[PDB]
Amino acid sequence: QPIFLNVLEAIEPGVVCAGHDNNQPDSFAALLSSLNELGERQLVHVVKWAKALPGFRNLHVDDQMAVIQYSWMGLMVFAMGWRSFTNVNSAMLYFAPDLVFNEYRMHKSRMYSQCVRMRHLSQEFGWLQITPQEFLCMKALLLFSIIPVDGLKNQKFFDELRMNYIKELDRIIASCSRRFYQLTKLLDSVQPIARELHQFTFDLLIKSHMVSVDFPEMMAEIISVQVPKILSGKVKPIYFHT
Amino acid sequence: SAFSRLYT
Ligand SMILES: C[C@]12CCC(=O)C[C@@H]1CC[C@@H]1[C@@H]2CC[C@]2(C)[C@@H](O)CC[C@@H]12
Repeated sequence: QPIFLNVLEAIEPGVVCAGHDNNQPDSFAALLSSLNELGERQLVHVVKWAKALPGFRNLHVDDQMAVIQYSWMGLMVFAMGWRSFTNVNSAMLYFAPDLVFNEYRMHKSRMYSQCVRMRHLSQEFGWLQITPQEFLCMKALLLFSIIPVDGLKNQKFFDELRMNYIKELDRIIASCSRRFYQLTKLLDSVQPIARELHQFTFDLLIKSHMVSVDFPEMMAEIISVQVPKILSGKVKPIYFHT
Repeated sequence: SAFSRLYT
């Protein structure tokens, strides 16, 4: 109904496959190399999606790029949690049609706790009965949910944009605004997951040669250049709740 | 960066 929702529905990325070889045995190396490839492929989609959001061109160019490079983990985790919810009713992690994690794969990836964290998020979409429209608004807000403590190049354009995406989430909600407590709480719950995954992928990149885990070009650069800004505390999520 | 090349 809003022009806003029209736009979010129209630009929502479609299916992305990982290219995983489902004939080879599950192995840390094969599973994580396919996750890394998936990330690279999804990142192409996230860029094209983000550039198409209402107001996104408002930002300075370096701020457009920064915000994508900080927020892609949260975004992709949130969208994967939704895929899992809608395809397999949260029973397994639907990273892609050719890379669905069962318990066994959760274990083999050496990321079990984190997977459980993500399956939990996924169950939340069920337990809270989140709508497609709430989902799209919430995902758009995650793009604007992590920034350098010292601010962006043009911080005022970012603030205005984030303020308006909050207003939009509020509009598709509008005792009732207990929903807002919960949706904001659910949004916050993405961040600690993303942080754990940021530490995991960082350590994995450092030790990648020794474990034959393959990182694609743009993933290696981003995980070595931007991700450490997060881990070092230079760049931090915006939480709703303290 | 490969990212900035992709972006711009
Ligand atoms: C964003 C991705 C890939 C896209 C997705 O659906 C969610 C998923 C969450 C875990 C990430 C993965 C990309 C590659 C990572 C970063 C691995 O190095 C470790 C955790 C993986």
